[PDB]
Amino acid sequence: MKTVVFAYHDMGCLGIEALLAAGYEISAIFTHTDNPGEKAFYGSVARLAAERGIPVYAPDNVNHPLWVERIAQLSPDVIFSFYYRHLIYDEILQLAPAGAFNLHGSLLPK
Amino acid sequence: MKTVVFAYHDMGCLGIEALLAAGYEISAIFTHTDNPGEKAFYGSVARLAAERGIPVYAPDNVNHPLWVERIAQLSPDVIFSFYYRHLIYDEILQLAPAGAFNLHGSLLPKYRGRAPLNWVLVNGETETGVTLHRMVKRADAGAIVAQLRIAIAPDDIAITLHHKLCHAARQLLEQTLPAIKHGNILEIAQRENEATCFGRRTPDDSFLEWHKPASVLHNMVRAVADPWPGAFSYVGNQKFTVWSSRVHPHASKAQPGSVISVAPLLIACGDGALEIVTGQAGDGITMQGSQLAQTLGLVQGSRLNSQPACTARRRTRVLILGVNGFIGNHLTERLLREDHYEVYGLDIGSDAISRFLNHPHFHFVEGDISIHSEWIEYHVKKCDVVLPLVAIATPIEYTRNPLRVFELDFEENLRIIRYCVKYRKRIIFPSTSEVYGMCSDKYFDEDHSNLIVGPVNKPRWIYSVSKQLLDRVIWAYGEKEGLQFTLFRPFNWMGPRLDNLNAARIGSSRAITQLILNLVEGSPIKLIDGGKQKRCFTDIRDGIEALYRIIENAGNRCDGEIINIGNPENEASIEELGEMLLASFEKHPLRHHFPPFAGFRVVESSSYYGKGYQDVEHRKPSIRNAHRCLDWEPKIDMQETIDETLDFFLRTVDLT
Repeated sequence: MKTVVFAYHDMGCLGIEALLAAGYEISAIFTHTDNPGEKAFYGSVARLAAERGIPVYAPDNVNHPLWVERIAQLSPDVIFSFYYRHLIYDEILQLAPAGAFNLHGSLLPK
Repeated sequence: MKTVVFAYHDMGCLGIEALLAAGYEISAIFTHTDNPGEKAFYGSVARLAAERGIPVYAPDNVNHPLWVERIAQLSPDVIFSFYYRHLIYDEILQLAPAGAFNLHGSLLPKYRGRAPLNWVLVNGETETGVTLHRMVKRADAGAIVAQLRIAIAPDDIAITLHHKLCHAARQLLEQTLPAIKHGNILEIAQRENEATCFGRRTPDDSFLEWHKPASVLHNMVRAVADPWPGAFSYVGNQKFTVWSSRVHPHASKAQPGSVISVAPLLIACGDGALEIVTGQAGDGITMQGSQLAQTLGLVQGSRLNSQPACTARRRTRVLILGVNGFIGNHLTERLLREDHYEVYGLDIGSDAISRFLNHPHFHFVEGDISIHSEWIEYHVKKCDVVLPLVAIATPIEYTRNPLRVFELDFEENLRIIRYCVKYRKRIIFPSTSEVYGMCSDKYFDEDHSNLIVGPVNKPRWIYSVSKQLLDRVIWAYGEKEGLQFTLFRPFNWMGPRLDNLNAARIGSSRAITQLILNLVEGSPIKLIDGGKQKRCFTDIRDGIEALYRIIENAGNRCDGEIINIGNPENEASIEELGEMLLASFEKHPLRHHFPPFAGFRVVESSSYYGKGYQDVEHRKPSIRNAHRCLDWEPKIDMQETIDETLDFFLRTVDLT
């Protein structure tokens, strides 16, 4: 179905591939800005999105109101986030009718 | 089998793994320091060595005598070179009784040199492989021990072909290492007839010429794909990179350069049409082809320039701060007549450049470097390259007035150098062969040989030290302010235009001029210090062709380097006198000139004159310009040099 996926790292590509095999209509992907160099030990979801032809977007600052209205007009039904380092507040939380899920890799709340 | 390994990259890692699997007792591995900015898609040889416990080092220059001594103390048996980015000379290769074997990534002798993978992808080959070969002085010219071949599919990209080359290398090494260990070595001679040597490649080659075939452009894109820098294309004044494309049917009814569709993005070519599947613009992320087209803004009909027009290179400007002299008036010949080049000159006369004064692109201004500092300062800001060929080399000025070898040689050149760091220009500073002084090292190396001078009380060493500290200031400026420079050392550049000075004044820069003087006024051949010393000269044409492509920086190969432009060969002690009569066999006059008698002064005792003259003509290394950059081997001969200098000198004298 119509889904918006915030993707990064290797598991982002893994989830994109899994949903594409499943048959999820990925509306758009929001991707982190590439640092000049920290360590190139992982693939980029942007490469996979470009190869598959499905659109990918990389806003410099996700807090800009215009991008918020763009996300609103895209009308995502379900949002899947895989290690998104940008800041999401309650302003965005009320424009997602079904909510979003974040993947944390430790024994919560520790 | 105590072996020495020069390894780097995935090939180096797999070579170390295979050597340890076979059972070689590796003494030590030499690797390179981590690249400042790149992609870490390959294994580390240093880490592998640390885990295996074999000592590892990363010398800046492994050809230094100290490192050769260390390797010799390591007692080598065989040397293995697995993807070493530097070059190793016979100094090290002779310490291995079994020899040195290099692992190249091409089907030798095809595709010699550097980056075989990218090059074979550019030309779209479908069958390459890895090859182990012996190491001789000519790089990549050793007998093929083993040679595997693998095929290239059209879907193969840089990383996939890299993996295939690595796997082929492993398979080749598994069936070859025991053979070398037990002494079974097969020698298949390289055919020079089918040898093509492709040099180093730079991102500048990644430009996508739209007039080229679509298939060729596709090979260009796939050659430098991820994780290489990538294709290079321009829309207006905006750079964008093609990461993935495919060829379309040649059938079209549109003009070359017209985009036919943006969704999906598809550009046209001379024959065929490239379709950009995946691309990236400037410094960002890779978007869809349609997304890339929308972001760039080009639509159906818009044409893109294959290269940003920099006004046809605008005729790179050369500011020579001495032209009427010897090197200046020959370099001016080289870059005025041949090639386009715009040259500005400044000397105290126009005697030697009278044939260029009315040339379209030669701007001569008379003046001195002491009174016309404003002119120089203005013309370092306008020009592109600077060559300060002002010389004070006369020993008379060394001995009589050493306060002029400083206020004009050191202080003025220092001012000129600081004009090139203030305006961010490129300076090609002429160093001298006198910086070595009385060094005794056989070959006067640029980066290994030491510089020896006499004590302070001798005022004749102030020129060697003044011009030696100027090279240490240019080097310091090129590391803290990124000054782009090159230091060339001409040893014995001689040719027709050298000097007259009314019989060389008192004898300053005598060399051959006094001998030519003897051959006219019936004078005997004097033998100073017995004539035992040998001298090695260099044709001015050789030096000029070597100095021409110092200005013509090919791929910015040797910037911030030192190049000794001389002939280590072409020695002449008695053969100097040999070709005097026989070389002069094409004389048209055949009249008078009174052939001088061969004067003989074999008396060795010259203690009244005093020891300490020091042979002015000593060997050059000619190694940083012979192959490493400038690809310059002194070809000429010993014959035409004299056979033309003597003729020109005789023609210039009216005599009767």
